[PDB]
Amino acid sequence: MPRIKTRRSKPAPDGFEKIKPTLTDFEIQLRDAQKDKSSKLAAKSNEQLWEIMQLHHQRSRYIYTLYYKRKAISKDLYDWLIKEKYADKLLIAKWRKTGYEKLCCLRCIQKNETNNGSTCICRVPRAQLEEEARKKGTQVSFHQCVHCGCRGCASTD
Amino acid sequence: MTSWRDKSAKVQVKESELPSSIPAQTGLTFNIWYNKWSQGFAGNTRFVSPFALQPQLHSGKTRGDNDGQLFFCLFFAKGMCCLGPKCEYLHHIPDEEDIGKLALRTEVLDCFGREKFADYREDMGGIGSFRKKNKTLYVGGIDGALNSKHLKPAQIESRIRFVFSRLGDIDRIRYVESKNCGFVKFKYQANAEFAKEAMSNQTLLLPSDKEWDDRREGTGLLVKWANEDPDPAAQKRLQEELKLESLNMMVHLINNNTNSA
Amino acid sequence: FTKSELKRRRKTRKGDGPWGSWS
Amino acid sequence: LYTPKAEMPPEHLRKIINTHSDMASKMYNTDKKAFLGALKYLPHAILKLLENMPHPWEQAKEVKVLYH
Amino acid sequence: NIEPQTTAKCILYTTKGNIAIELWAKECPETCKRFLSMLSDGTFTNGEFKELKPTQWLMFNANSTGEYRTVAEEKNPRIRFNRDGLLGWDRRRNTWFITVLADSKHVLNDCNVFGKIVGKSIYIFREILYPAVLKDVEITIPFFEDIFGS
Amino acid sequence: NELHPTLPTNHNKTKLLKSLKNTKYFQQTTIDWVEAGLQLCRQGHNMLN
Amino acid sequence: DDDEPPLSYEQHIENIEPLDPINLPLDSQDDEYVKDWLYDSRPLEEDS
Ligand SMILES: [Zn+2]
Ligand SMILES: [Zn+2]
Ligand SMILES: [Zn+2]
Ligand SMILES: [Zn+2]
Repeated sequence: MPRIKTRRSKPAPDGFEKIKPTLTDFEIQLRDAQKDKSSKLAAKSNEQLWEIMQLHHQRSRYIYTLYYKRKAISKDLYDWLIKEKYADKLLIAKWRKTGYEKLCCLRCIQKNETNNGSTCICRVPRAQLEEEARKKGTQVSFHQCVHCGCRGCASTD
Repeated sequence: MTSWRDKSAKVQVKESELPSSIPAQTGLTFNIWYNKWSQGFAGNTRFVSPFALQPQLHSGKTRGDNDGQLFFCLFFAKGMCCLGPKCEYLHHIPDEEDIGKLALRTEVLDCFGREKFADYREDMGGIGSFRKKNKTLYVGGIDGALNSKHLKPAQIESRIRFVFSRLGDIDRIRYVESKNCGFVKFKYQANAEFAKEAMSNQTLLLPSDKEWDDRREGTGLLVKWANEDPDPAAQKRLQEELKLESLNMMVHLINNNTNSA
Repeated sequence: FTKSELKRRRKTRKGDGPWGSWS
Repeated sequence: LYTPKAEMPPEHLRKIINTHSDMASKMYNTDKKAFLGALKYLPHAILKLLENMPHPWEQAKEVKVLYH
Repeated sequence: NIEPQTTAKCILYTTKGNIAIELWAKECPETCKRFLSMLSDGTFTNGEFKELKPTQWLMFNANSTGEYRTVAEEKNPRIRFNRDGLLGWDRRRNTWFITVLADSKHVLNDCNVFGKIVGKSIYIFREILYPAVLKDVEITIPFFEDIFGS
Repeated sequence: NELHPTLPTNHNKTKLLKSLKNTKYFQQTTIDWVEAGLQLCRQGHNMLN
Repeated sequence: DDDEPPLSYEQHIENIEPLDPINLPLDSQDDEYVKDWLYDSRPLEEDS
């Protein structure tokens, strides 16, 4: 029941046909992303992986707004879309929290993985990174987060 | 400034135009650990570069400029960089402003950021030494660069002078016909390091030089380091410039004692 | 910093979301 | 502290394995040394694959994995 | 042979002899609709063998199905160019592609691998090694029951 | 087997796969079993080559 | 074949529908207590 339809898979509920054209359009953008473009550069190669983290994030904001913001789908369709692995359950669970409404991924708040026990730089608000920049006179030595290619996922931002 | 400070740096080579990481065909089977061809004999596998640096056309501002990067793109020196304005290294020729920021680091590194070594090499190849500041570049392979046509030794000297002139302050050039060797000395170490990468495995012949269609078949002009100068006029001149730069830091080594008191 | 100043700046970044580029 | 592991997209593992088909660039020199470090742990991965095999009444099985 | 199970058969009647042909219609739905339509609409009939490319391919029946448009590219890497007698499909307007004996992989990922020749009539195809023309067409097995002829 | 029992030792709770998921270098996902086994065929053929 | 590289999942395998597995047809009367959940992977996983 995660991804391919088997006999143990339950039939889809009512509102799935109206959301299915957008979910098919995310699905074919991942297939172009999965394939290897033969890239010599190390900086181009993780740039391809950032497209996968973004395409994953956007399809989960799609199902999140349909149920928690617009209420356009029944809960029986939402429980089906979680079990059939359309929407990332643990990512939606942070989006419900306060301060985490626009979080890019779960790997960027995971403190144990960092050298310093900190969050990712993409979690720091753009007002604050501009401030110590004014101390130095140099703008920003930060463009994209190494694990996501996130330009800053903070709430105020 | 007119070339560099106003522009953004352009893309010399597209990523689909970048050459294959596999070398051509040397032996029978390709080794996938060392990335070489095995089981046979190699056939003098050097080749000329299909690309080159265009100082005024390709220089411009980069993302290394906005971040405070000290070092220069080595693929920009080769004429190969595919990032353009996205690249984290500087796309312009080293100058007296940036070389002043390469002061503590340049003792052990080069202008591209590569560590130097104690011994030189048996053939005076790629990177320099942290024992000797060598500002002179040897030029060889001039027969292979000109694609085996003949020229007079006075005219060879000028064709070396022009292409090396753009790459920085050229101290002196003295082409030798007895040994087909160019000894090109610069003002700075950082411009010798830039020019060594930039004109290595290139062609000397100009687009009007009647062999511009056929120039890729060559080997290019070798650019290694230059040994000590054996004629005694320059050795006394070496002794002179050793003494006068010594006294310059005889001044400052009693100023920081004067600060100490 | 005020909330109305924050709402005007998040419209300046281009790509509509956390991959929205500054400058 | 201790937050548990981030569950990642299954497309992230696919793309990394499709990238490592042809390692001719010099960017792959450290990863080649990681393939030789992994060789010590290969009979452990074989045991986890073979004990989690599908039984004849099920069509497909989904399993949690851990990948370098 | 890792190739899938074929689904649609169309016997060609040339002047040299009968070319029996089988097609992959599930794995390649679009190029069957450009093929099985133009057989029954007659636009393939009296088509000369146009251009032989030695060791690469030979080309015939170049005329165009509908609106002079292209074909949506579909590839299965179970279906590759490794043999002779494999039908292909050029990216140009509605034009066939029959592979020779050298069977190179340089023509792959640039054309659409589409169908085979049933092995009795590969010897008729090897007679070409005054071009041949297409007289009659009989579609013995249509996979597209619904779309074709409706 | 009944005549020569080999008893487990109580100290050994270290467990290779748990100490390996502590580091940065390993991540989790969920995939098909046939996909996981086809990966390990590709991966082990790289190591031996 | 010995020369064939081990074939890729998402291109060759993921789009095909699976065949049926081995199930015995349960009696509608005798097997009333088991026949809803017998052939599940982790059969009664979602019961308290
Ligand atoms: Zn992230
Ligand atoms: Zn981050
Ligand atoms: Zn982020
Ligand atoms: Zn560059």
